[PDB]
Amino acid sequence: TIAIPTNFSISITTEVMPVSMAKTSVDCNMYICGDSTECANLLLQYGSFC
Amino acid sequence: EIDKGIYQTSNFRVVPSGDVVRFPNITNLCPFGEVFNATKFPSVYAWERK
Repeated sequence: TIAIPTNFSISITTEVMPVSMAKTSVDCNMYICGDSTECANLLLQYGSFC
Repeated sequence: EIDKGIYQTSNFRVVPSGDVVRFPNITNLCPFGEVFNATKFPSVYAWERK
């Protein structure tokens, strides 16, 4: 024995996929030391990981 | 040397142009003489607070 269909249907389905994320930048002298000049000099006499 | 392109620079900076000092209105000198030049001083066990 074998079973075969006799009718058909048309279904529409949706698929959602991410493509990109938000682009950002950081001012490290702003985040660290604010507007203070002494802390900026200390940052200088520390290292350039920025 | 710098290659062709667009680069992210530090955020816009402004330098101060004024000075402001605000203190309370006091016209009397602290009583150094009464504290330091007191005639009698108490014993350590019965110390006094002012």
